[PDB]
Amino acid sequence: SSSVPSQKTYQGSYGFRLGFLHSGTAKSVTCTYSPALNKMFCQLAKTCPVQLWVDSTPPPGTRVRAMAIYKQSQHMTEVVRRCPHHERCSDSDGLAPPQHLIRVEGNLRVEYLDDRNTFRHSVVVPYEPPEVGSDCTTIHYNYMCNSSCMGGMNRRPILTIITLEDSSGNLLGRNSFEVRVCACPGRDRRTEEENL
Amino acid sequence: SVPSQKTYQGSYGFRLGFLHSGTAKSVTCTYSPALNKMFCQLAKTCPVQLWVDSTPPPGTRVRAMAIYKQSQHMTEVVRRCPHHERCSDSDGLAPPQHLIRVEGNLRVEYLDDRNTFRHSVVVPYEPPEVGSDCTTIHYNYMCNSSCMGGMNRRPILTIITLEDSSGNLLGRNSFEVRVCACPGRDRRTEEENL
Amino acid sequence: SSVPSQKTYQGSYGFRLGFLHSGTAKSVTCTYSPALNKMFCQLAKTCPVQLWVDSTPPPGTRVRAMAIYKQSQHMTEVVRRCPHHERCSDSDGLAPPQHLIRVEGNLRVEYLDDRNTFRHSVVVPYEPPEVGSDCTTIHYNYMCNSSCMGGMNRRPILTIITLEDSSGNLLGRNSFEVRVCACPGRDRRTEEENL
DNA sequence: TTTCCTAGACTTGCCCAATTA
DNA sequence: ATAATTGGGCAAGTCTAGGAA
Ligand SMILES: [Zn+2]
Ligand SMILES: [Zn+2]
Ligand SMILES: [Zn+2]
Repeated sequence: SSSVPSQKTYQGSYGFRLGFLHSGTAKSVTCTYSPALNKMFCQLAKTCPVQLWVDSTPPPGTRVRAMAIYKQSQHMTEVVRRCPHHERCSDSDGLAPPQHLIRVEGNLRVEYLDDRNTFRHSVVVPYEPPEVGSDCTTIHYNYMCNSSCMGGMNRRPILTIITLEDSSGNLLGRNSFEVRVCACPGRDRRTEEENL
Repeated sequence: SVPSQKTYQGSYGFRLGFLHSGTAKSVTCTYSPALNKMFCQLAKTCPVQLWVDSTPPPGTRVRAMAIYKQSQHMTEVVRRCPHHERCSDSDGLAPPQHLIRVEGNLRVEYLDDRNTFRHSVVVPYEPPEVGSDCTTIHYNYMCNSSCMGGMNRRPILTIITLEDSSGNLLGRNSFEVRVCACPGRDRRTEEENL
Repeated sequence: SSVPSQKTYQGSYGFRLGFLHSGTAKSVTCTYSPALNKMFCQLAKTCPVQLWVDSTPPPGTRVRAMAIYKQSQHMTEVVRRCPHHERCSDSDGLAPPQHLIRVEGNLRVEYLDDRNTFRHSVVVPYEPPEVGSDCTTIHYNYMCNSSCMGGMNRRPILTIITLEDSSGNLLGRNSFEVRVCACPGRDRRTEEENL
């Protein structure tokens, strides 16, 4: 079938695992993750921290890349991108390309790719060790379009694929989580878990 | 211009074969002998077998192209719907406007005819391997038949064309195709129909 | 031409017109009525016309189409698109915006405008029927609804299809009525019923 | 001549639940 | 448990006949 980006979990030689903040579902939450759903709920354009767990430090030049792909097989060949309303928004942080759904916050070494071959979008940052006195590395992502954006994701489930790659682009590890960009993350999360 | 769906089992005796898929609900690809219709899912493998009576010369290429089955619509270049085209992906070769792609063939070529704008994918004709009887081409349909803005629910014909390095028609075949979710349930049904 | 003749003349080549076969469905964009010898269709869509012949007209031959009002009282007036529709429909670099009738799918179209009669025509080159075909097909588009106030204004038109030579001398001639509308099928179904 | 309707019955993707191995 | 595959069924969305202003 038409090839699509790989999404299988691979801890790699460095024991790469992804972590998240345990925020709860109170009404004030801006980003909340559900361990039972392996799903992150976040508000549009707000901070979404993502934790990198490693058992041994990766080599130097190590990069961390994120990519969104549709969860359903029937839509996997579709490149996740912002709806037209959104790409057209003046919400540029000056670094990200207007069509990318995923941005990286507060990292001037941030890099964006428009795959020449797959048309696929992604964001990379250099991998940093955990801030001394720290257990893991944190990355602040932002999702720039809502799940309900007709014309975009349109209510379809998206996965965020986090890849650990050497300076040459080789795969060192991969992990993933589903995401839902919506106005009320606490409410939505509670509910979807309410269903189980 | 415009292209024919006129069989030309030619001087080589060109014929197409299809696998025996089964009718589960949502089978990936399935062909209906009675209907002469392929029923597949978007982006899924659509195997099409090439059978000749005699090996064609070298330079021979295979071309695929779609057309609306219906009279009026035959003039409308068949292409991907706006949405899918906009959010298209690719494989380093396939252009975003093409509906039909060829899977696993690093020698594939994609054409948008300058004078018809008509789109097509052509691969070289490869004689079957020693001990084989036919040659398979795997195709993928990039939009469902019901893609509003595209297929808009209208029937298409895939027309395979054997041709020489020159572009001369050496042979011709066709099949209708229905890209849908659930090719299984839909072939049964459209059979039940008779 | 003040008002070109619309008389049928198969002439030396056995020139005939052919038409597709669809019923009165709403979903039927274009539809020909043999009884009414009228063709209904809807704005901007495909109008397939079958060019039958008994004798193969020589290379260079041409097929010109022209609309004329049907009523005598309207005959001398040129059929043109309304001013509205005229300020947009110009897509397909060959078709001038005023022309009501266009042909699609032919690199060689040639639009006319009698400099002395102001009538608008779409010319094409005669072409033999497809290898295993018994007729050549032309794809016509009617650029305005017969409704266009300011355009056809509810007035019936006739399309005269002529076979002519490189010089433009007439060879054969047919014609038929056209009704550009809103969901054509019914109109025929009905047009055929008062009958 | 268009424009509304009123539904009903399909068309058709995709949910969910059972079920495989 | 655990993923993949499947079949049941559904409901958003389509076009219908059809009468009406
Ligand atoms: Zn959006
Ligand atoms: Zn599509
Ligand atoms: Zn008009």
